[PDB]
Amino acid sequence: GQKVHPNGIRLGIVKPWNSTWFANTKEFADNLDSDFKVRQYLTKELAKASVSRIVIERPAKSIRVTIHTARPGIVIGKKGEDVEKLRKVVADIAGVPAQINIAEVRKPELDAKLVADSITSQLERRVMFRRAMKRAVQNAMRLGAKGIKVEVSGRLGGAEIARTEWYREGRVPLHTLRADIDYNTSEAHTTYGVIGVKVWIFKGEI
Amino acid sequence: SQDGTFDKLTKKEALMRTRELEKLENSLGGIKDMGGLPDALFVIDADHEHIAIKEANNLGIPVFAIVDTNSDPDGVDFVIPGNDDAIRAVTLYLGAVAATVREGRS
RNA sequence: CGUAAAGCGCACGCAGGCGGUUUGUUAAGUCAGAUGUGAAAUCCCCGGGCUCAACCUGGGAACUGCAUCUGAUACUGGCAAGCUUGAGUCUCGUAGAGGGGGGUAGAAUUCCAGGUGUAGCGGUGAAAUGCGUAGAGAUCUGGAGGAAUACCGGUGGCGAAGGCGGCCCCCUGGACGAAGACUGACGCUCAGGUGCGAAAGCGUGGGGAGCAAACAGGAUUAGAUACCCUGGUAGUCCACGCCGUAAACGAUGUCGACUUGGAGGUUGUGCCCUUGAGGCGUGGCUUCCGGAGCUAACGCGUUAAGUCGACCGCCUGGGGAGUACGGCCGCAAGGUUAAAACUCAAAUGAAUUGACGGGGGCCCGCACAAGCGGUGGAGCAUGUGGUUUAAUUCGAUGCAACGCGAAGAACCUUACCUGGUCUUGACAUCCACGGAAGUUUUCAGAGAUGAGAAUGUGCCUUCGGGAACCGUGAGACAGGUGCUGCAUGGCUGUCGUCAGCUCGUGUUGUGAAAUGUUGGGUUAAGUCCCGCAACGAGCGCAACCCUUAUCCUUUGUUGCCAGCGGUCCGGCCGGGAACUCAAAGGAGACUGCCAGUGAUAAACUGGAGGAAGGUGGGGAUGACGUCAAGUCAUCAUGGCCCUUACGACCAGGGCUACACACGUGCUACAAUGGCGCAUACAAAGAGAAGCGACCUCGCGAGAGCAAGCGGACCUCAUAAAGUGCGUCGUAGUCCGGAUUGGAGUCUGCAACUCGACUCCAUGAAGUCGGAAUCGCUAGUAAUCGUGGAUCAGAAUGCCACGGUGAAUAC
Repeated sequence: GQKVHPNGIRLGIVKPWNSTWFANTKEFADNLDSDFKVRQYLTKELAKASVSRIVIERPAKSIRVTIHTARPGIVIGKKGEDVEKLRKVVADIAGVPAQINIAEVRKPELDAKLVADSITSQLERRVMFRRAMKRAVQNAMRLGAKGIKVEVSGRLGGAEIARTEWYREGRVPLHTLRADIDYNTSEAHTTYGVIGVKVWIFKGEI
Repeated sequence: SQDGTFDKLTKKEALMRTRELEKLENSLGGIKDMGGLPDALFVIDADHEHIAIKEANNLGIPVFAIVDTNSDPDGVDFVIPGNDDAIRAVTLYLGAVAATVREGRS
């Protein structure tokens, strides 16, 4: 087990943080756990909506949750009853007056959360993994994407030993720190157990 | 190189890139404006340039070689028994060939 | 049939097989036709009958043969006659370690006799056995004897093969060349047969210098029936006889023919100014490399393993087994011919990728070396193994487990043990009923269960209820730190921050695969240049990131005080924004410049400037994969399992046990020090259920009152080694502090098991640590303190911070 998380080593360099509140030591743990609850809830209740990121920020006793998603229409719905329902329950969880926004992730096959969730969904619909991976690499390289690597792992095809079998195309410069590597990871709970899907997407060199 | 951003951003990398133009210019010199693979091949020594003859035979290209007494008529379609390493002989020789090439229908 | 099984060890040769060329005859083989026969059934073909089919059946074909007769005469054979291109004879020379017999010569070893001379010689990795003051070894002279024949000496020669090496003579075999003559197919191969056949061995008789199986002694070693040493018999040498084999090998039968080349060697010879170290040809034998072709590949390649012909020998999976039995041979040893039962599903060849080597070349790293300080010895701390236990919870176990998970076990944590208890449950979701919940009480017991008093309406409901919370009942379930890391994910260690790991297209190979990626340099680096059947590309290296080292700009509080004014002499105040500093933004270092060396290339060496010089220092960053490495006990998770229990609640205990063993640390053994007094210089941090001044009390740990500070402002908080004085004086001591008794402080419901600290008293072991072993290459090791996380309290651990500050690298 030996590679650094390629989001974490780029946190001040190119990648931003998904939480951008300041807090002193008295409420740092409380704000942090409140963020675990709103991302847990808001991740479970938008499983069909293809959600990429949820960014929390707290401007002066009020949360401001931004849902980067690929299907904004299914998040908002017929006149946005679903949004006001979500800020009602996020205001229930965080205990502050909640705002909520939706940012449309166009080009959803270049986002690693959406790619890993895609391949994970296909693996738990019992399709063969080489199609899922290989289709994901092809259609991601089709639109921009100066590199992509996907990597499934663990008891693939229902075996009794676990393999990995990664694929990559293009250039994925993972030790370069100015590389805009969009990396994310999902787990596929199949009837044989968990299958881990990692995906790195190299977008640009700065 | 000669028009765009050559002085841009570095001196060392610019020197690196210019000597990439010397290497790619002397290796891929004449062929750089071809745009196809050619309809004939005219080699000046058959044993010294056996690789090119072997490929033009591999692809069905007519090979026109001036062989010497050490060379081998491999797949040279139009062999010419001559002298490969005399500059008088190859300037006379290429003079005749370049003379007959530049008569098309005109 | 070179290497997989398979070419007799080599020849001579009988029976056998095969046989150049021309003409004539025959017509045996061969061919054509005819006749007789080749029983019928069956097979085959075309038809017919059973409803069809099987079946039955008509006619034909067939029965591939044999015999006889008639022909054909190309090939083969017979016969007769020839012919020269095959084979052989003669003439003349050439080269040769071909053979057998005889003689001789020179070096050297050993022995014997003698002279000189004196303390070792010999031997080995080191030694010892051995030889030597009875005179060795060394050295000189004389003699004897045996074997072998340096230099020439050469992938040189000769021989059928085994094999043959001084020189000379005698007897003798073959080969090759030149011109000519002669015979005229006399040829090729060869089962049985016969001959020759290294070495060792055997027999008889000699010889015996060296060497040397056996043997003996000395070593080496765990052993050493060996390798090494010192001796040493058969044997090796000669004559005659036997044996009859070898990796008897070009692992390649003999003879003949044809099929591109190059460089040699050796031995003949002809021609032509030889006018060199000439030129040009033609034979014989031989060596190396290679073309087509062949070959599984490796390789062979006009001396074939190519393309053919003749004859012979041999092979048929590995083992058993070239063995047993029998025969023949042999003096014997044994040789030759040559099975079977049983057993295995492989054995084998060549080549590829890797790994490995006590193979080779080049290169690196505190790897060794050069040093400095440790560990192993002592006491204690902490972890582990073991033992104990009611339990001593579980996990981690070469490196890469063993102050590791655990950044902190009194209760809690806790998973364990002993008891007491609960069963839709401590934690969920959904029901139905009742009641707002909540708040202070008492009794029993270890807590929760039970018994009472107030408060209950927090807002809506054609009232059948809903919001929140608590009991009660059935459930579907909940729960599991239970098992499986060898079913998994995620996360981690490690080889290793080692420089590598690959891919596309192309080409090469039947193919596994190869190339690229190797080669000449260079580099920290598959770094970079150059070359190259490769051309490119990816992951990795480098750079981008953080920090540190210098300067500039901005802002200047709480931070700073150079110049000012007075000053309670303290940045203390007014004030100043220069400086330290703070933090943001820039500059800077890139082999950029110079000289030299280098493929004029990469680069290397040296120099200047500069705060810094050549990835400046440090960190982060850890390629493809390896260990079915670690974790199911952080979490998630497939399957299995318990579900009045392997779930849950409680009190007490344990995880702290102790004949022992190991790991990692701390403190020591002192004078480069101990103690007392005075005194100087830090950096980095933390802080509200917190850090907690000042002042008073206590010897002290601390206590009381209590400012200031959510913090460059206040507090933790005095840095200590250092320095200057005095004392101690080489003592188990004024070293060392373990252990133990007493008295306490704090935290916490609670310090008995089982805290931390203080005071008084006690004052072990230990005097520099056996075999062995570890860390470190420069602000490093060493040594000195300080802070933090976890935490109510508990670090000698961990993570950080600064002070002093080395040695050494051939």
